[PDB]
Amino acid sequence: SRGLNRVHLQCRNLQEFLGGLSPGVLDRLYGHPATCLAVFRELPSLAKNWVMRMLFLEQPLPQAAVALWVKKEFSKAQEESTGLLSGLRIWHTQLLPGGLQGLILNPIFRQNLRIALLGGGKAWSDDTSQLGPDKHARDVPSLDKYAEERWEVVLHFMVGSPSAAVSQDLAQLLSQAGLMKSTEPGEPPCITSAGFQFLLLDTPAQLWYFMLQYLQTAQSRGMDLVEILSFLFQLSFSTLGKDYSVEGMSDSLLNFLQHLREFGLVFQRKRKSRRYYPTRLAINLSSGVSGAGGTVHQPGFIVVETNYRLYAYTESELQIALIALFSEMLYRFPNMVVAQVTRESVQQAIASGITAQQIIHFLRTRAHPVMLKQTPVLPPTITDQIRLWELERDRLRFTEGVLYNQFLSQVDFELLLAHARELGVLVFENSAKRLMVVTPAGHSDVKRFWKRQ
Amino acid sequence: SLIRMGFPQHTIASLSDQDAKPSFSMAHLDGNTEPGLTLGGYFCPQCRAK
Amino acid sequence: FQVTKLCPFQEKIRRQYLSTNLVSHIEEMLQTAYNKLHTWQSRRLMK
Amino acid sequence: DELNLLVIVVDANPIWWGKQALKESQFTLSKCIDAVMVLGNSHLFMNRSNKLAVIASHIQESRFLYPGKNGRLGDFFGDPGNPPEFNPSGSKDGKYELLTSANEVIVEEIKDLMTKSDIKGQHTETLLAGSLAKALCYIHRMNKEVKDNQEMKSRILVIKAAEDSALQYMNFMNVIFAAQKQNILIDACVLDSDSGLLQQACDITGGLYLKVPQMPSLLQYLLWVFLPDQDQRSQLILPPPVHVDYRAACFCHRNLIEIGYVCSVCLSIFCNFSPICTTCETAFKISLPPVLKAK
Ligand SMILES: [Zn+2]
Repeated sequence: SRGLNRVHLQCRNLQEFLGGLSPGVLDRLYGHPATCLAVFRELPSLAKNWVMRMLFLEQPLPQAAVALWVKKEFSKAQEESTGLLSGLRIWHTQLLPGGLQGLILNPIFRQNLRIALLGGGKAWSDDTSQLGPDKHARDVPSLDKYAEERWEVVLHFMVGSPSAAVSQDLAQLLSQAGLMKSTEPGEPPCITSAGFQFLLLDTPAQLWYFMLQYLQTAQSRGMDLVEILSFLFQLSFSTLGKDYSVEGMSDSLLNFLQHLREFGLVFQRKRKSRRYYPTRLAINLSSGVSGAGGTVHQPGFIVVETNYRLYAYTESELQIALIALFSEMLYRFPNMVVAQVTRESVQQAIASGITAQQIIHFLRTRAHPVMLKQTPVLPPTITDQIRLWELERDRLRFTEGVLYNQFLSQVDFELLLAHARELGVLVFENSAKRLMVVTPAGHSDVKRFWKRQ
Repeated sequence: SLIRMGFPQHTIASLSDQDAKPSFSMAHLDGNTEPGLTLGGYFCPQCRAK
Repeated sequence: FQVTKLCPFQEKIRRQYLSTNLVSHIEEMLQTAYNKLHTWQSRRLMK
Repeated sequence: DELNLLVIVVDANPIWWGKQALKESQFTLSKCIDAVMVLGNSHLFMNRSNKLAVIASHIQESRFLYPGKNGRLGDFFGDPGNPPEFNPSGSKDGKYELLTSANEVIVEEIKDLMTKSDIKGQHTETLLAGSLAKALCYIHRMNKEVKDNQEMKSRILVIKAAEDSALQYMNFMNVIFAAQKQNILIDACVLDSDSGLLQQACDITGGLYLKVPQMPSLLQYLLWVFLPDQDQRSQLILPPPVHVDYRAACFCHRNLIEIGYVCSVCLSIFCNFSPICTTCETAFKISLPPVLKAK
């Protein structure tokens, strides 16, 4: 993985991003709309059952009640939830409030935990975004086309803008997460190695990371306003606000609203005001970790006979610019016979990255054609040929460094090897010829240790 | 024609914990037909054979 | 049975930690078989 | 991704709950609805794609509190898995929108049941055996549709509050074996009345016969022990171990069977002192009563 492991699982990315935030921002995060998200995104039952324990108990409990609640045949699963206890960063171990090592949760989060489960009040039904009492009365299939257009524009920036001329700043945004790579001889950015896998599963889990990308700056942006705004589209459809958000807003709320609309999770009316309605893709974000859909017959079907892998053709306007972005295949006279002489076109794209797991994922999981009709394994004997093409780019290495030669003793060269290894500037060592490669970044420090020993 | 029907009762062979007790269907127990490590069984009301 | 039961009585006196968990398992079913033989020892009626 | 279901059997008895308030009690009939308000919300907090099912137990029938049998929740189901024709309330389930509507149906359905209790027919008690006969027919209808892709892991919750009546206790045992085929779990939550038939549903299927001491301490024994997830119940250990044991004795006889024989060849377990028939119209040879009567 090159930057997508934290996207498949949502409960792991939220705990990692929470550890590197400001203490004043985390205080405002502990609200009533955030209580239904730190538990629903989880999966194990042990990490979810401890939330109800800290709600009824008013006094801190020691660790003796925890080591006994596992009875005798359950402490093995207790160590798995130990690392997760520090991920949410909501508990606190005291000294001895009534026994030994008393565990207590932040009372700021405990107050808002009962509002969204048992107790209530009034401010919860007054603020917008989190509520917004408004029904839907607009053509639903007419708005589904705008949800696909928001994601199609992103595809143009990954290729090089073949026919788009919008002013959306989306090329630099995806470059921070390692998805888009800036072209060195030119100026339109291309795509990285991890960007190919995003155009395969087509899951709305990646759009959740794009919303928290602007918050990573930690300058003048708060999380309490983003968390209360992201809860709008999480309630599927029939969750609006008419014009209640217009009266209660500011300059910071309008900035995050324009960026979320361009992602493909919510649709906004003209003039960037009036009534807003979330898209259809936001339903799959709260359902599971992935999803499928978009076809009813699946006309595509590959070949499992030869080795050039005849890719599928004739589908829609999505697979036309998608295969050319992978490795730029070829086409003949009829209905665009793609991938017919794959021998040199694949090696052109592998020279800029080790894109080996994305081609196999696109060859095996493209529309589920062979695994439903046929029975044996989809790839024949190409699993070894693909690995051979990746090893061809390992025959050389373009890196700089300095070499030290002509020593005197053998036991003296072994001491110098530990100097470059601890600092992290050592690449390759040789005890038979007394040779060591040192990167130029730490060249001014290795020469000092040799003059003293 | 038939007489004498066996009406056993279900027991646990414990009081609070299973490991604190010698469990059920062990070595010294008369139930040497199917030995092992179980949690309970039956017993004859006219013979007390577990 | 009068001489067979006397054998473990003179052997379990050297290990009291083990003889505790060896008298609360076989006594429940052994008393039933001994009760059927204790009645005929003093029974003086053929019906 | 994953859905669950919890069938709560509430023993709404106006006779028992009507006399408990006289003994200076703070958990009466008005507070019994609060148990569903908490358990119904904590079940949806772990997963917003769950379903709620509450069945009452009245002295005349087993009225469905949620969904009701009227023209609102009878023909059209207000389940979260039906986006069409139900989305002003089934859209904001993540707080107090759909959860409040789930409790509102119970309050609306109980209106017709409380007013139809003139008690003019002397006393008939609560037909507790007829409550479980309706829960199996409801979990089987939803399982046939959800059997694809999903699995829907559910349980059965029983809350006992009173004794039985003149009903045949054999009908209460038919729902026990009919539930073992579907590999489901049956629970029991007694309050004051104790019976030996409800405990059998926890030993055959592998449930748990929990005894509730005081009434206000009810939210503790229904959230951790009676958790619909049933994933960590094997190593939970919270209620005290079962000490007493009640099973079944004779059918149409006033004695505790342990070695007795039936009447003849039927199924009415009686006693061993029967040379001929008893309450049937069969016969029996005299080749064994002369042997058993001697000793
Ligand atoms: Zn008969």
